[PDB]
This record gives sequence, C-alpha cells and structure tokens, in this order.
Amino acid sequence: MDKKYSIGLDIGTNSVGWAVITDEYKVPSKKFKVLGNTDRHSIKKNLIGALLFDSGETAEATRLKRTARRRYTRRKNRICYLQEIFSNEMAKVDDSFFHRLEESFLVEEDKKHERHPIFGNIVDEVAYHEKYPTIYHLRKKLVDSTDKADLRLIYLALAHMIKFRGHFLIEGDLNPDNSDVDKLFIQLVQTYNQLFEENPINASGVDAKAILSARLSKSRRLENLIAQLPGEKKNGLFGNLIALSLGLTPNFKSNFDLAEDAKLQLSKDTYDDDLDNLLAQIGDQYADLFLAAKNLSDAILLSDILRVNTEITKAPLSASMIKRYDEHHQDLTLLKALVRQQLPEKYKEIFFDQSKNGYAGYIDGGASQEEFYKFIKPILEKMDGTEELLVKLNREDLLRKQRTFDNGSIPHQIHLGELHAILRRQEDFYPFLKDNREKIEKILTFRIPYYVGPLARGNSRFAWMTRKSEETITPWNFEEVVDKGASAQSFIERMTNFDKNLPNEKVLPKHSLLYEYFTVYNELTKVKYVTEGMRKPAFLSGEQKKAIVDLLFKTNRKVTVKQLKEDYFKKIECFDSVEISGVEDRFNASLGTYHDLLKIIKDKDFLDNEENEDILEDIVLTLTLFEDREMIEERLKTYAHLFDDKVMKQLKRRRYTGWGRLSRKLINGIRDKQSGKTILDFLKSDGFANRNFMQLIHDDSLTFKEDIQKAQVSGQGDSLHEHIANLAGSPAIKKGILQTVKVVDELVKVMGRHKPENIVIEMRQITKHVAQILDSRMNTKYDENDKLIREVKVITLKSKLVSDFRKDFQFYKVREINNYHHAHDAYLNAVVGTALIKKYPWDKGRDFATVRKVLSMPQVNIVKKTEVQTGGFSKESILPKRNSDKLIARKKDWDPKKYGGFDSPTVAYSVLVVAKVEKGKSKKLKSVKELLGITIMERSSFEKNPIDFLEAKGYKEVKKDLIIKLPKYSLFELENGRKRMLASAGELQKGNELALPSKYVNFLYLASHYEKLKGSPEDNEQKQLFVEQHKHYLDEIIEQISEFSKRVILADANLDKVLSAYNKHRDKPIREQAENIIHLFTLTNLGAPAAFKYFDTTIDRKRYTSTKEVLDATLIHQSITGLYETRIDLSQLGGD
DNA sequence: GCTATGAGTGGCCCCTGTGGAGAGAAG
DNA sequence: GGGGCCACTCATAGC
RNA sequence: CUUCUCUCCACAGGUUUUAGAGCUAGAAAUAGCAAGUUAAAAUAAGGCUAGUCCGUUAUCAACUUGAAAAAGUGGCACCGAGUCGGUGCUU
Repeated sequence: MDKKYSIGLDIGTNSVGWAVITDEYKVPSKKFKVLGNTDRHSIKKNLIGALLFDSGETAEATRLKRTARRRYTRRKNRICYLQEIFSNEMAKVDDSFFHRLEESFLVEEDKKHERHPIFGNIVDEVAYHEKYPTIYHLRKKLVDSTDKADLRLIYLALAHMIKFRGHFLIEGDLNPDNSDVDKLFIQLVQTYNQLFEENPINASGVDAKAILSARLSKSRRLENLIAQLPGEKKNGLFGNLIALSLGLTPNFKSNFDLAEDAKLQLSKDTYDDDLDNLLAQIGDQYADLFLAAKNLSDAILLSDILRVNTEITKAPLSASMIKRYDEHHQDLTLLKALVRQQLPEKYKEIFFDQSKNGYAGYIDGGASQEEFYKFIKPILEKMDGTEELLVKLNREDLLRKQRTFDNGSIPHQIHLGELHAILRRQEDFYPFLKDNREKIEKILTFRIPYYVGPLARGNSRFAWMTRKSEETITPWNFEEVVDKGASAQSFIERMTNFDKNLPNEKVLPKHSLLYEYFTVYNELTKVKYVTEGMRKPAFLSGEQKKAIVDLLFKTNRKVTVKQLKEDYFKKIECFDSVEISGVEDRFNASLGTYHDLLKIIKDKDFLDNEENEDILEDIVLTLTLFEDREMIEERLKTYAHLFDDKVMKQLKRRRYTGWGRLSRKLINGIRDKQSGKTILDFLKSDGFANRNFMQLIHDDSLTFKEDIQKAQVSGQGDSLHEHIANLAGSPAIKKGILQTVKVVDELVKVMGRHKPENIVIEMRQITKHVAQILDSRMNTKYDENDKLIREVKVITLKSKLVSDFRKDFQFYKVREINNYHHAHDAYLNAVVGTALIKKYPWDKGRDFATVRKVLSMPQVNIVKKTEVQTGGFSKESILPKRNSDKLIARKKDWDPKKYGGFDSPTVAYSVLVVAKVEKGKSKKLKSVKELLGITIMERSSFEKNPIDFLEAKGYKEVKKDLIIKLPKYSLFELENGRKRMLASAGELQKGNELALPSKYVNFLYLASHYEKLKGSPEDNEQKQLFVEQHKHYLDEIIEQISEFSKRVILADANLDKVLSAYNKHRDKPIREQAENIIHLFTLTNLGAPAAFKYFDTTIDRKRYTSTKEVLDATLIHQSITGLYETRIDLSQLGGD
C-alpha cells in the first residue's frame, strides 16, 4: 500500500532540519542496507535528521583581493614604463643600475652585481646618504637647484613620485601657491564689498585662519565664521560663498532670484560649466568673486596638507617633510638629554629595548605612533621641562615620521606640480626630458575610467570593454583605442534587469516618453465619469482620452480631478456637473519628460510627430546612460542638424536616473495578428472593451498572451545549480536552499519514489522562492485542460505558530544541549502544518503521547557535510626568517631560511597512504600507514599525478588503490561507539551527541528562565514549584555528563575540574546553577572543542592533536540525509 | 646509561583603512 | 572562533 | 527612503630581505658611547589564452558509465527504545 506521508522542513543558515511523518504523526522506522566490508549488514534508523554545514561566504573578499591584484600589476607597469623611457640614457651612464634596483631584495650571496644599488660603490653611497637623509631632501634639491644633477637622482625622484602618486578625489587644477587663508579671505571680502558697496562686510578682527582650518565639520565651521560677521547669515550670498569655500554645495537660486536650482560644488567635474551657466544668467561681473572663493577654498584645503608657505619654493610638501624631520631630530636630542639627565635607568628601556613600546620599539619594532605616545606620556609627565613635548604629543606631532597614515589626504596635483618643476628645471641639460615631459605627466596622471573596467581580450568574465583596434593599450593611446562611449553603454546595460514579461528584452529608462504615455493612457483607461441623465458610469473613449491628454497632460505638469472637471467636461463637453470615479484627487502619471523637452526644444510639433519617437527615445536613453558630458555631446552630435547650438548645449545639461519595468518591444513593439494594434494603441483606443494592460495580457483572445508564452523557453540548465544562484539573497541562504532541495529529493527516493502529500517549510520572499522551486520540481504533470495537477501541497508557515505550540504544551527547547532541536522543530512544524491544513482545507491523549515518544527518541540522524576546504594558500602575515622547515617560500628561488615567508598553510583534504618510508640514519625501509595532508597550494599537482607527488615527499612503493580521499569532517567510528571527525591532517573533533531525556531538558529550561517566565502568575508559580521539587535532577544531569564524557570525550583533567567546581558551588541558587550547567554542555557538544566558563572557573579547551588512533577505526561515508551509508574498516587495510 | 624521537600540554598567532561610480531587490 | 606553531617534559626504541 | 548583494576605479599604510662603513677597551665574553625618521623589490606559489588578462565566491557522501556536464545503484510490515534492537513475510 502507498502510505500517505508528509515532510516538514526547517531551513536555517547553518542547518536543514527534515522529518518524515505519516498521517498519524508517527515517524516511521526502516531497515537500511549498509555497503562496505564490515560485519554490520543492516541498520535500523528513524526517518528524522538534520544536515549541518559551514556558513556560505559572500564574494566580497575575493573581489577586494582581485581589485588589489589589479592595482599592484598596474603600479608595476607604471614603473616599467618609466624605466623604458629612461632606458636609452641610463645605459650610457650606468648600464647595471636597473639590475641593481631589481635585485635589492636578495642577499649578498645571491646578487649578480655589486650590493649597493644606486652607485655600486660604498663611498658614493655613503656620500649620498649623508647629503640626502630622506628622499624629500632629494626632491627639494631638484626642485630648487639649477645645476645639472646626476640622472640617477632624477630617476629616483621621478619613480618615487610615480609609485606613490597620491589620491584623485579632487579633480581639476589645484594650485599650492595660494595656500594662505587670511590673505585670500581678505581679498574675497574686498571683492564682495566692491561688488556690493551698499552692503559692505566688516571682516576686521576675524581670525579666518583659525575658524576655517579648525578640526570641525564643514557646517560647524561655516556657522562659526558667519557668527563673527555682524549682519550676515549662513543662507546669504556670502554665506553660500563660504560654504562653497569649505567644500559644501551651496544653492544660489535664492541669492539671485533664479527660476531653477543653482548648486555649485568644486569637487564635481562640472564646477566650471555650472559656474559658467550661473554667470550667463547673473552676469560676468561676479566671476572675480567666485575666483576669489575658489582660491580661498584651495588655501583652506591645502592648509592641513602643507604647512610652510613663507619661503619661496615650488615643493611645499617636501618643505613640510623636511620640517618634520628637523623637528623630530630636535625633539629626539632634547628627549635623550632629559632622560639621561633625570632617569638614567629608563634610558635602556626607551632607546635600546625593541620589545617595549619606547623609541626603540617605535622605530625598529612594530609599535605604532599611538602606542609610542601611550608608552611615553606617563614618563614625560614625571619629568620637568617636558611642556613643549607634552604639547606636541597632544597634537600628534612629537617625533613624527615622514611615512604615516595621514599622507592619504595628499592630492595628486601636489605631486604633479613637483614633477613638472623638476622636469622643467632639469630639461635644460637632458633633451630626452624636454621631449618626454608630456609622457611622464600622463603616466603620473593617467587613470583607467571606472566605467571602462579591465582591459581584457574577452578572456575575462569581468570585462566589458569594446576595442576600436587591436593595438596594445598604453596611457598615451588610451583614447584612440578604447571606445569610451560603447564601454559606458555596456557598463550601464549589463547591470539593469531583463524584462519580467520577456526575459530576452531590455527594460526602458524610467523617464522615456513612451513609458510616460503608456502610464498616462493606462491610468485614463479605468477612469469613469458620471453626468446628469446617465444611468451608469461610462469609460472614456479614445477621442476623449486623446483630447484630455493633449489639453491637460501636455500643458500641465500635474493633472488633478478638479482641473479635468473644470477644463474639459465643463468647457469642452459642456457638462456642468460631473462625478468622476477611479481617481481620487490627482493623476499619478505625469509627462514630466515631455514638459522638459518642450521647455528645451521649444518645438511642440517636433515632439508630437510620430516619426520623431525614435529620435526622442534615443536622446532620453543617451541622457540616462552616460555621466560624462563629452560622451553625451559626441553621441548627440548625430542630431546636430536637427537642433541649434543653444538647444544642443541645453540638452547636454539634463540627466535622467532610474529605469522602467517594461520593454519597448512589449508596449509598442509587438502587434496583434488580427487587428495589428499594439498594447499602447489599444490603450489609446479599444472601443467599448477599454481593457487595461492587465486585462490585455490576461485576455486569451488577443494573440499577445500566447505569443508571450511562446517567447519564453525552458531555461537550459537554469533549474538545478543555476536557478538557485539567481535568487535574491545572501549566498548562505542559497546554499541552504540547495541542501533542502537535495534532502527532499533523497527522502522521495527513500520512500519508494511516492511523492508526499504535503511539504511544510519555515525559515516572506525567500520563502516564496523555496516554495516555487519545490512546487515546480514536485508537480510536473498536466491535466487534459493543460492545468497543472497539484499532487503535492507546498505549505509555508511562520515560526510564531510553532513557538506558541511549544510554549503551550511544554515542548521546550534548549539549543546548547545538542543539535536535535533542528529535527524536533522540523517534526513539530510538520505536525502543526498537517493538522491545520486537514482542519481548514486531533485527539488529545494519543497525539500528545505520540509527540512525547518522538521527542524522546535517542536516534536522530545528525550529518555534518564533508567539505573540501578552499581559499587562501596560507596566512598572509610574512614571518621573519627562522631555521624551520615549516615556512613557505614566497618565490621559487627565495629560500625561507634566508628571506622569511608565509606560515600555517590550510589543508584542503587528507589522503590515507600505504607505502614504505626510510627512517633513521641507516635509511632502512619501514612500512607506514598515515594521513598526509594535501595543502591547497599543492592540490593541483597532487590531482595531476598522485604517485609522483607522494614519491617526492619520501614515500616509496605507494599502493595506489588504497589512496582514500578524506575531506574535512570525515567521520570515523571507534570502540564503544566513540566517534571522531577529521578536522585536518593532524587534528580531530568530537563526533557524538548527548541525548538527554526530555524531563531534564524541561527542568533546565524552566530553571534557566526562573525569573523570565512569560505567563499567568499561577502558571509561573506552578513552574517554580516544579523546579524547586526536582532539584535532584542537577546531580543526575552532572552524573550523565560525567558518564558520557568518560565514554566518548576522554577529558579526565577537564572532567575532574568540572566535578570539583560543581562541588564547591553546590549551595548556589538553583537558577545560577542551571545557567552555569547549560555552559557545561560545551564539553559534550558536537564539533571542535572550545573553552567555557563555569562560575568563576575557566576551563581551557581539550584539543585532540593525534590522528593515529583513527588509523585502525571504521570509516563511515554518510549520504546527505545520513540514511544510505557505506562503512569501511581501516584496520583491515594495509595488512602485510 | 646516552641519544634522537615521538607524544602530550600550555600558550600565542591571525593584514587594515578610506574615497568614488553604477546596477539590483526587499521591507 | 579554530587550526597551526613552538617551548617544555616524559616515555621510548635503539645503540 | 534605507539596508544588503554584485561589478569597476584609485589611494594611504603594514610586513618581509637588502643598502644607509658603527667607535672605543679587551684575546673574547662583554661594558661604555654614537646613530635611529629613508629607499629598492614582493604582496597569495604561479598559469596560458601572452591580456596593462586570470588565480581566495558558488559546487563536491560511496560504487558503475564518462573527459566532464550528467545519468544510474540499496524490500515490506509489526513489537519495543540510550545513539537503535528483536520478530514475522519476502527472501
């Protein structure tokens, strides 16, 4: 007989609970065949379980690593281009200079040339290091000196600037010369007073330098400066100028009574064009005011970056660096003097001991500046004469280095200015510097646009660039080779959705005219109007809709019901009183794009001509796709003969954002085979039918619907791995859903391939995705009317109902005891779901007894999914060289004993190998049987040829047939039922689960929440009395933990510590005792051992660091549900 | 008895921070 | 949070 | 309206080895003194499809077919419950 059965599921991020129950809520038990070479031929197991797995990972880390790799490759290529430029002239001076630079990492033994890189002789190297203590001294020397310098110093300065070219967050031109705040503020005030003599501003006595350069937010500084100026407001014209000078985006619409918004921001790429537009409307007499404001903004921005302006030089950054160096020297001398004068004993600690956070640890050690200040501040406070030192410490300027974390705010314009100064001064002697100055400035300033992406020849899955030619892309011919416009189009396109109705079609922009007309006609479709003498409301005719649109929508931005009534029904149709239903106050759809185009083009006939629909759609698409105005102008140039220069310039100014939901081929692309009208045409006029879009698509008579179902095809692949990958959510939930699908498939396979009556799920849109997938796979048969026969009911509940069911009938849940709660929740969800569904398409004693029996079952199939670990080869921290064989070489020729390297590799999976190993100085062969961990790095070589890989490690005569793949969490069974999971090649994990009786679980749950019960006072008192009467369960729980520990955990030290700790705290309050005992299950939990705290005692974790014991145990392969399993006894393998 | 070796135990180790642009769904 | 690594102590086989 | 997910563009550090002649007294251990701020190269081993590209996401119990994708392989009922046991039928 086909037994009716239901499946309950519980899907989480780390688990998939599953339970199969029959109509009477009893979980069936079946006898399963066991394969392998053991004596256990058949095993009885209840059909209930839980699948556990590691949480899924987001692709953020891989993306960050890939972006970093591209950055590093491109920086290397910049240095290579500079060396290629300098190659011809360097060969005449020193041919081996570049080779010496490259080999600076190798030790003296491994170098092919002389060890000193710059000059190749110690005398000149020492002379250079004495003359220029830091690279900034060399940079300033080249900036200020007019003498012919060595080409090597020029190369060093240029390479240092190119390699560390600073940020690009401030596009435009930045002038370090106007770096004084007060003078430019005074000039701006004077210009404003000259332009506004009737309202002069008194700026006398106001310290602009302090207020504008203070370490406060932009708005606070703006409010502070305005507060010092009588009669001025932060919303005034001068207030807006100051806000612009502080890096805000002030609005000048109110200051000049403009019709449209006038917002200016210097950091934007379009400050110049917006400022020009503002001047074109308010006059060019205000240009000097904006120039002065821009100069003041530059001064404010560069005040922090560069600090010295008194001297006449073109390298302010180098001057500031040298000032930091000199201040550090002076402070170090003073500090040494004071320490040696007052605290001689601490001199060794501060200036010699690298392990501490003193100066020695600050320079040669790894101590940070913050740590150094923390260490030195109490010492300085204990000595006299440290007032200046304390003040500098409070400002984060004492003994400061030159390469700190604050250098992230240096714009690339400073570096470009220094580069240009050096090139200009040194080009008088070197013609190749004169000829190639533009190339060098390009190399420093060239940056791949964000919308072009990686420059690949198709062999990359991340690349969307289109190439005009096949030449190699270089920064000098980037514009000629890479089609920027097509690349921007593809960049925007690939991220937008396909149409829901047609998966092939691309969606239209939101502000397209066709979409707006479609929405307007759809809204007017359902509008009803009632006039005097009319018995029933009537729909608007096509002529009426056309007249209404032409008279109101094309003339008013927003159309209301009152406007319609007063303007069309009363004026045109002569209806004095009309009642309108379907629209409450105003129409949702509006022709904003049409109004904008009428304002710009100023030609209504051009907009209203049907032949111009394609041109207008293309123009709107161009406006929405592109952000750079040059691309917009280039593409709109095709229409230059249709619009004048002013119109073309104005069109270059409007930008649209957002995309629609329906494609053009849907609304106005497909045509009816019988009538030839498109959906838009039907909305314009459909006779008495007046069908809206929903009515048109659902209407069977119209060809559009069946042409739509014919347009969709069954997705190749798709269902299976691909379809779940296309859902909306974190990849963790995708992994969970795929595991749930496989669990259900295997359960169907188990029950004789008879599909279940019901499938109950709880975890809502992701719930909808799971339900759709399950229903799609289960139901595949259609009736004679092509209606899908729902043989399986996919029913979705919410966890609140099951939680209330648990709380009402005392089926309590404690997560820390074991992993059975997943299976129990699946079973209870199945019970409640089936009861509710059969009740709305339950004997008390018998059903409740069945539930008690099920929840007290000891045998639940908990399965840990075996996973081949992948990821990074090892830890990324590079360690100092040591005499150890466990270091990993960062390059093929870099011996870790000399250069250091990586450490702690991660093992992908282990292999059991039976072979012979030479041991001892006698090199005698001995048979071995052990686990060798194949690292992630060596995985490819091992899978390529395991025999050679094993021979290279010293194994001889390898038995190929016995090589067993053992991924992580492989399960081994040992004597007395003790089980261990393979954590790695040399560590194990606990594999057994504690099965407490439900009475102890109930007692623990009631005791832990003794003062947190949520219920009636009588029920709370009854539960409290139940807890108090059953205090002896605590001893029983401890005894059972001890028994299970002695049986499978083998933690004698930890167990004795726990037992002693319990004995000392045996008088603690019952709630505290239970709360602390719940921690003790951390000893017996499945998985990796972990530390835990029991009252005031901390128990360290017990790690199983030996895998020799499992080499003679039983290997268990478990299927995804744990029902089908193959047992292999390893002790019988490798026998002599 | 000495030497080199494996096995158990306790403790320490882990790359980080920021800006800009675009697109999508889900509540 | 969890596996890798090292320093220290103690049987342990072999000489 | 935001959060989250995906993709591209850049920056600043960090670590590693090497260069920046250490001096004096002593046979040496060692003790005293002087100096400290910077720079070059690498930043997953490398791969071929030779690009200013790609290399940490996702997927993966065992056996048979295959290069892989992928397909196939395991009796039922009843009585009980400490990780599942027993009995009958089929066999």
